[PDB]
Amino acid sequence: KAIPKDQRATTPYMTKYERARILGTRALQISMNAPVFVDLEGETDPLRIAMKELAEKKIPLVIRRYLPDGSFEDWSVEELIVDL
Amino acid sequence: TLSHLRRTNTPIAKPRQLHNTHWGLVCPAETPEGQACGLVKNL
Amino acid sequence: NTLFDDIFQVSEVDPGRYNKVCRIEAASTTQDQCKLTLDINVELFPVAAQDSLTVTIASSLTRSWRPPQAGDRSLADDYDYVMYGTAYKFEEVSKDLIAVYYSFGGLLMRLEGNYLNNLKQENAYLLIRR
Amino acid sequence: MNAPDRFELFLLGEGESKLKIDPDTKAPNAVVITFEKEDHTLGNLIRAELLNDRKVLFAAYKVEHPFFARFKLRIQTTEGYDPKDALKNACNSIINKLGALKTNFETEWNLQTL
Amino acid sequence: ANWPLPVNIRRIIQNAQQTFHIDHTKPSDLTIKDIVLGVKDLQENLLVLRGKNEIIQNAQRDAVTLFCCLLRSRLATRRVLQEYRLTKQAFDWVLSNIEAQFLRSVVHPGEMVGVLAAQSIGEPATQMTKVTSGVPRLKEILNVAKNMKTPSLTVY
Amino acid sequence: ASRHGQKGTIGITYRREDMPFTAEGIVPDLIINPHAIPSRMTVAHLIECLLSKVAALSGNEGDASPFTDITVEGISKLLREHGYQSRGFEVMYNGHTGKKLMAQIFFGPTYYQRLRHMVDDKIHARARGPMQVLTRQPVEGRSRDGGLRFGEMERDCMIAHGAASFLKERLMEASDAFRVHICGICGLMTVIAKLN
Amino acid sequence: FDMGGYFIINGSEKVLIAQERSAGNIVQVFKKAAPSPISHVAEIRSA
Amino acid sequence: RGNLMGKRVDFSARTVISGDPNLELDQVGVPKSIAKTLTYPEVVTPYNIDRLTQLVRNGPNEHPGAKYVIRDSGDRIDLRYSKRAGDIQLQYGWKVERHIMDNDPVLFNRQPSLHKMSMMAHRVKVIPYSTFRLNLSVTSPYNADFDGDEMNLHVPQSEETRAELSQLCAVPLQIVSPQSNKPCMGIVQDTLCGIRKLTLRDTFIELDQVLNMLYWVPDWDGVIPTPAIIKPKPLWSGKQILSVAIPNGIHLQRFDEGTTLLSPKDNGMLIIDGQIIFGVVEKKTVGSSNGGLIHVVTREKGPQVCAKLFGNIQKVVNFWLLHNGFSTGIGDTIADGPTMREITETIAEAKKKVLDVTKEAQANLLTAKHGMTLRESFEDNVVRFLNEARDKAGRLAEVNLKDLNNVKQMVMAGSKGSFINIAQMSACVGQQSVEGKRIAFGFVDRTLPHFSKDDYSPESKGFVENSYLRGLTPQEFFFHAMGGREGLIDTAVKTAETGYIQRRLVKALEDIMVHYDNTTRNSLGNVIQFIYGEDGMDAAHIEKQSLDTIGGSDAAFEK
Amino acid sequence: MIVPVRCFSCGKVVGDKWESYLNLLQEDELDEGTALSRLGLKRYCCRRMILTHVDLIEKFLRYNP
Amino acid sequence: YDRKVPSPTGEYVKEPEWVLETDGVNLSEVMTVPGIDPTRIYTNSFIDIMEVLGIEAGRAALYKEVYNVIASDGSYVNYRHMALLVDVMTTQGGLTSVTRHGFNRSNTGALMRCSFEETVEILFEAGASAELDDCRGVSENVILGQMAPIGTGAFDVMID
Amino acid sequence: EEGPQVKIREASKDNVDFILSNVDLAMANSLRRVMIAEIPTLAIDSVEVETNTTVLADEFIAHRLGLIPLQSMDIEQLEYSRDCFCEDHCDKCSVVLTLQAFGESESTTNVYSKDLVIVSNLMGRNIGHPIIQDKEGNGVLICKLRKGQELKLTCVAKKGIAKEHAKWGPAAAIEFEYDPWNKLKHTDYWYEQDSAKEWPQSKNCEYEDPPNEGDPFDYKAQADTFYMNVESVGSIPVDQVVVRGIDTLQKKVASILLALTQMDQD
Amino acid sequence: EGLVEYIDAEEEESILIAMQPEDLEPDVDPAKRIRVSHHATTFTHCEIHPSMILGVAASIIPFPDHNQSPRNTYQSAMGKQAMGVFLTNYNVRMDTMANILYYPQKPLGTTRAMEYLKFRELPAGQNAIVAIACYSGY
DNA sequence: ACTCTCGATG
RNA sequence: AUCGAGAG
Ligand SMILES: [Mg+2]
Ligand SMILES: [Zn+2]
Ligand SMILES: [Zn+2]
Ligand SMILES: [Zn+2]
Repeated sequence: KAIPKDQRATTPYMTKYERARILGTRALQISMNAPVFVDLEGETDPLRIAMKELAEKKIPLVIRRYLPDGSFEDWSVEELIVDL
Repeated sequence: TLSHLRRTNTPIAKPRQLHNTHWGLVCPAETPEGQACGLVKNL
Repeated sequence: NTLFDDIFQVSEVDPGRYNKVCRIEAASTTQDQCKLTLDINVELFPVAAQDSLTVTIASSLTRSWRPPQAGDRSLADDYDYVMYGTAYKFEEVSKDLIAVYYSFGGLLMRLEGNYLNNLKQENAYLLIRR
Repeated sequence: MNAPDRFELFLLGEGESKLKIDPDTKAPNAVVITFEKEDHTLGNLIRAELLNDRKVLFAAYKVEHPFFARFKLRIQTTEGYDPKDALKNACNSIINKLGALKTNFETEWNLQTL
Repeated sequence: ANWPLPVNIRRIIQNAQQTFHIDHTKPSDLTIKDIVLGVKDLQENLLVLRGKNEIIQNAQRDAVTLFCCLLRSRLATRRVLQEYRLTKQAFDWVLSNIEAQFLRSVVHPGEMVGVLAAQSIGEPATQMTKVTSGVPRLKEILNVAKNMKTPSLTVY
Repeated sequence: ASRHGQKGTIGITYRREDMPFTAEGIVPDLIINPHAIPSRMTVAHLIECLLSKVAALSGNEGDASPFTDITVEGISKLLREHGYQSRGFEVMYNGHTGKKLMAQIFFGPTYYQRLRHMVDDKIHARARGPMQVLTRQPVEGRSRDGGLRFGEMERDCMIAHGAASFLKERLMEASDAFRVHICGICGLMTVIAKLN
Repeated sequence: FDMGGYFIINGSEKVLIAQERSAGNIVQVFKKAAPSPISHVAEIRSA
Repeated sequence: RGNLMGKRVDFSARTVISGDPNLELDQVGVPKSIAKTLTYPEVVTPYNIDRLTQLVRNGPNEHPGAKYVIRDSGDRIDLRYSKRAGDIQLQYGWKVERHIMDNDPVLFNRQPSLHKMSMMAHRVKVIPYSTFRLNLSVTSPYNADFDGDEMNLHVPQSEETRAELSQLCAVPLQIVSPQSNKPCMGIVQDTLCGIRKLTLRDTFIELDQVLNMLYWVPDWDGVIPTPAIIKPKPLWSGKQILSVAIPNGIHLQRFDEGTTLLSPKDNGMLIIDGQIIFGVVEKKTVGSSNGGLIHVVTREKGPQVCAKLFGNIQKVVNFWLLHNGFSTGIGDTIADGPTMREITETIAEAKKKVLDVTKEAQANLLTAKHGMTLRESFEDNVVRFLNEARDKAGRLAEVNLKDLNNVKQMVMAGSKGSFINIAQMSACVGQQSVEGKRIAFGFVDRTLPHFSKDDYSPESKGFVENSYLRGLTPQEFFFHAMGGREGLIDTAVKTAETGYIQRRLVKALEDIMVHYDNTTRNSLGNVIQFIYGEDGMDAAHIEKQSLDTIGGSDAAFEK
Repeated sequence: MIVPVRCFSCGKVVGDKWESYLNLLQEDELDEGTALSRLGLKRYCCRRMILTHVDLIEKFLRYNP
Repeated sequence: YDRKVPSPTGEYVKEPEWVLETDGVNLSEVMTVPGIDPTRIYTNSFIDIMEVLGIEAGRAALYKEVYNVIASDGSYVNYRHMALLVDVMTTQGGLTSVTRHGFNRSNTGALMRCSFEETVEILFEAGASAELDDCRGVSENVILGQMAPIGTGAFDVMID
Repeated sequence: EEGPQVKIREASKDNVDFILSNVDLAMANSLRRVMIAEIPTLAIDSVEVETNTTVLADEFIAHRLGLIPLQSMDIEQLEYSRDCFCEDHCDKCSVVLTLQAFGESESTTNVYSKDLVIVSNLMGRNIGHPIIQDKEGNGVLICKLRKGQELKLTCVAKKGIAKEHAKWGPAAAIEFEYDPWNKLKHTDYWYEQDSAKEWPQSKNCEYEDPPNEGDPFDYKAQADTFYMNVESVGSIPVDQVVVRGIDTLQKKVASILLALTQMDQD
Repeated sequence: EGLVEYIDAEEEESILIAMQPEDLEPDVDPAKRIRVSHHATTFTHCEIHPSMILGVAASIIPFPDHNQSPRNTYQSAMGKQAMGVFLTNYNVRMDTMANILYYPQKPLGTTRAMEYLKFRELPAGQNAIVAIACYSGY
């Protein structure tokens, strides 16, 4: 079972924990010489690169938000709003 | 050294309290803190 | 140019637990509906009781403050005691009574009048002579 | 144990230059100069001698941290006046005053007893 | 009257009458419909729960009831037009800013607020110096004292 | 620490030039902060300072005995007799600039004692060291080059923050991390894992 | 300046700390608690 | 509990802490030796292969350097013993365990870790000497001084976890605490007393010093503000130059007592657009208060700007204070002669009232209050009288103090000390108490052998007429000693029982959090709160606002 | 131990002034203040340096090894 | 007691009333007394409140008392925290203490409860009844050394 | 001359009491700082202990050896050991002097600074000779020997700056006071009743005119008159202390000027 | 010669001790402390000197009667952690670890009780020219 | 029923 | 392992 892309009740805004997890994961990927999907423009620090990569929504990850019953809603990083 | 050689230990109502009778026999100020306060006294 | 010009009569001088700044209380000798409260550096320009000081408000004489060089520069004052502050409140007592509140680096001022070209602007040069 | 060497207060390190001239990006025609292995003894004096020059708009020194013997001196002058010349004039003025003071003290000392 | 609520409206308003430099001697380019329907439609966006069923919606209105009271109290037509003299642009900016700040003020899912609570209570108990009060009373409360030291009956 | 329960460590050292100085050219051996006075109410510290100053000047031995009729007023009078501010204050000059200070400074001899808690005997750092045998965790002790206990309260703080990965790192990669084999049936560590 | 009053065991200086105790052969009366069936107890520690 | 719930860890350190006015809020002073000891594994990437090559080239002992080099196979190269510590071709994918360098995210901690602010992420600034140097305004959430206090420091070992530290546990992010919906950090001690001394209307600053202060601010626009005084001498006020530290778009308004937009006492606070209009800046403003300047700047300009604000304010105020000076002597505990006389006669009339009440009670005319003993009523009355005496004399001593009185100045600034401190140091230390009641009869019918039996007089039951300036008598000294003893005792007991209570609360509310439906549940899924906090807001983003609909007349409401 | 060679505070040499101090004390039968004053110790820091000092080396020399 | 009360004109005005304080508690019979207001009467024993006026009134009284203890020292703690504690104490149906007798007898995980107070005996009785551990408890993942479902680990990250 | 002026009030071997006229505050302060810390001096930097059967510890003795005032007259024609192209130290940078003392009489055998004997070749330069202002002619009391106690060691003295160690301090306490009437108002006097009766009156009040209450505050006045008293330790004469202070400050300004001259290189 | 007696607490219960020997005899200074007049007559014993109620560590504290008692306690605790000369024969003893002050100094403010504790002979600290001042903020 | 630091003795 | 002393 799953949850359809419509009728999703969770916050459309990305949580601070989701943001930290995404930035950390992406920076972990960059830290092991993985392809960068944005212009470096001088930046070398993988964390900063991941941040700039998030600001342009160039991160191909997705968030599986778990509901206490067992249900789960998927939220692509490109879709999630980052207001923090 | 002088202080250590004149020390009082107490095993185990309000023995920690500086009792009136301690006057002239036990120092009112000299005592450990945090744990054995009042229990350990100096003459 | 000029925004205000009047002569006031010092009615009270009060050193409120200070020794460099005294609160002054004066009134206009022209309008019987005009009065003035003003913090004054007595250490620089001493203000005794019952004095007739000439008071002026200006807007000029932003950019960084260059030292008065040489000058050999347009002072546009030749007063005795000059300050620079900022209006922060326009209190309307009556229709025939309008008051303004200036702040000269903390040295406050309350000018009560009637007829004014005192807008809420950083420009607030207070010039006092004699 | 972790304490730095004493001579690091006046002896320059490896590659460390005495003066570091930097174009101040805040206000135009301004400069920030990093003095290495120097303290307030030089900073305060030079800064105070820069304020005597009436063609100098801004002049201020600071020691960002007492651990390290170094201080930054910011100078801003009027257009058509290179600040390095202001620093040089200040320095020469200092040296002249000190020389005159030395001569005067010597002549005054040559008149004493005991 | 003074109570902890999200979004400081005062700072937003006094920021509005500063960002746009509005003068206190000029007619506002607003309408009654602008203010009334605008504020009424502002409460629609202040979301805490985002369900589509009746229960979640009731929980929503019950969750934003107080802040909405504050909102209507501060954004009343008389008050908006006479007390601050806001313009159209300034008013819309106020609404949007309020909505944004409210959405920011929502608690983030995952927030271990249990531990946060236990510490927020436990820590100020450390800095503590006629009934029984202070640490012994707290200890009585947490232990659920069968026989408290100072049982009292306050009768009105 | 002084002789009045006023303890504290050294924040920084200043050479005599940077140190504030009285007109006599006397520089303090020590600078303490006035905020450590009113909240602790150690008036006898101040009194000790004043008395010790007067005794220093006069070349006598100041009597600081408990129950005596020696008062701050008499001491002050004596200090004034020796040509100083009766309340111990002294006009001082900032060492950096040479300019006078506005407020005058309480300045005088005070018997300070050097406690035995020194930094180089306290300082500790470990990046992967010797482990214990029973628990395979970092050993206990600075002298044994051990690690610091990431206590329960620390864990609670990391939970409150939300840093789960950090909590996992402290509890695996930082301390003891082990790989075991589990049977898919009984689910116990009965597995005889003959590797290679 | 050494005042003594200590022992030397295996080269290590030992100090016997005075031990505080309740005096014996003294008669003392104590009021018992409320849930207790007895109201007062007069006791004595014989040595 | 000793090996699973909490265990010893690698990559950690511990040292004596010290304050540093020239460090930023989110910084931590790390001794060179510790910096060489602790290490971070960094994978060789094209972005940093040069820097890493240099670090390996330096090796250990020299900072910044490296300790070990891990290859593809998993072999560890010890740079301090290897024969190839000089020539190493760093292949991509290899790990390099380098020394901790500047701007690295570390976890600063101080036991006992009561709340989440006891562990905060700092930036590393490697420094000489063997102490952990931290910023003054971070003293409060850690609850630490520098009287020998030690702190611990942990180091993350991957990108994701240091991301966790920097993005979650960062000190600027912990400024406004969700505990008391207010900032838990602020300006204290020298910076507070100094910022009080600076914002006085008498405080004027001449050109040179103004230029120095201006330069001291890192976020300075390089624009000299027009002096409040033009003629006859160009002068700046403390408020004026302090306004530079406060960012633009900052509006702060607070009315105290007689604050009437003109403030004859220069009280209250008005700050418009990063410019302080009027009022003395102290604890009520730049402290860790609810409607404080820190709260406002944080919620408005952001945490970074706010931390940088801590920096600025501290630098400027500490500079001005450094070149102004502040002290405290015994003279700040000496009230005037006639004041001491009024204090003495006040104590006298107090003891006289106690004497009268005593004689009345002994005459069996004392009528007991409903619900208590004659003797209890007597005790209550006498204690109340002596308390009113201490407060009376104390307030006399406080009134007698001048505005130049350093103690009173610190009290005004809110830096340290209070009324009772002045009252006891200068006037009268008051009645000593043990277990609530005044000094009971240890000996038969008397408190001390120097008293006669049945002596309920104030001085006998432990009243101290003298102040700390005057000196205590033997009886007074011993009674005070009893009081203090009880103090230390119940202090220890308090820290113990609290120590346990905290743990109990934590282990109770352990697994409680907010799920992705704003429903506060536990590990069982059991609902504790359907909407967290009954409103669904985070405690951090909440300020005390007035509801001006609930108050006032119906006429005023309508109007 | 033994008289400190120079004063801590300023830096004045006070190591050569110990024996002379003792002589001014016992031979001329002066008080400590006047003895300290005659030795050119005007500042109370150096005055302290000598007045406060306790010569312990004389007790240390009582041992034979 | 002084008291703020709405005046017929509108504004809140201080109207002082007489209030009977009492050493002793027996709410079950005092509120039924003719003469006093039986709707405003209160005791500092939330136990009796819980017995007489229900579990919700017990909740309100419990929070009132805790808040009173916190604010007694002059300190201030936000509502949601104390509300959380009180709620978790009152959600079981009765008053659950914060001790080994109270919440430690709940139907949570074995490891979790074993990580507090009675450790070994819990493991014993859990081994006897053959309990199932959900391993979604914090201390359980702490023991197992896995990333607990806490904040960051409160979800899953995948790739699309 | 033409600039700043000096007026010597008192003059002796150990002290110079003078008045500095026509000078900026910063220059007087900087002069004081240089005089305190940045003047070159010869002092014991290395100690090689052969035999030490005295009560005092090795480095305990070495320390107080370091503080011994040595002759630093011709110190300017001596060189820094860090500059000299020699191994460790030589005769062009360092002065080596030995110390050999032994308990002879039954009474306590004192070990002074006069027992130090210059060994290295001074080749004409007045340097190394331990200052003895002692009346008896002994100097600094270094140590005390019993009956059979011996102290044999060798001292290597090097040129050093007091900024590196206070043992190289050419001066002790420098008295410094400007405006004895507080006419500039740089100091807000603390008081209980009267401001003038409580605070003592400076000697330097005799050399300036008291303020008139009828006169307002002079806000355009600066600091011109300074009252200084420089005290030497013996290593360097007072006049030479202040003069070499001046020349040192001048030289380190000239080094910055020279640096500016050098930074114009491509 | 029956001039001094040994009194324990049990016997202390039934006597009337005078605090000072001047309390046997049958305009003032506002500076001094307020001492209660002797409202008793039938004395039997007199205190030798009140300062003897303290211990060895507390007798080192200067003006302890002008301090808040817990501060006296803390000083009584930290007095045992100060360095100095613990014995004259420290150079011929082989202790596990011992610290000796380079230049010990007898305090300028002393107690009359320091005479018997040999603290002026074996001090544990130095007279530092202290300055209570806000300076660099360090 | 908080972290440390040592010392002893089996 | 346990015991003793001490640090906030
Ligand atoms: Mg502490
Ligand atoms: Zn199996
Ligand atoms: Zn000296
Ligand atoms: Zn050489």
